[PDB]
Amino acid sequence: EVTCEPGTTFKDKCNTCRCGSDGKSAACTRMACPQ
Repeated sequence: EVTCEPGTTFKDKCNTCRCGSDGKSAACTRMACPQ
């Protein structure tokens, strides 16, 4: 559930996350946050 705005990047969870351009979807470098 990504509620970020599409058009930017931020260090969320345990890895970056370039907010996609559609919303509710980011790239993120990886996934090391088992939360």
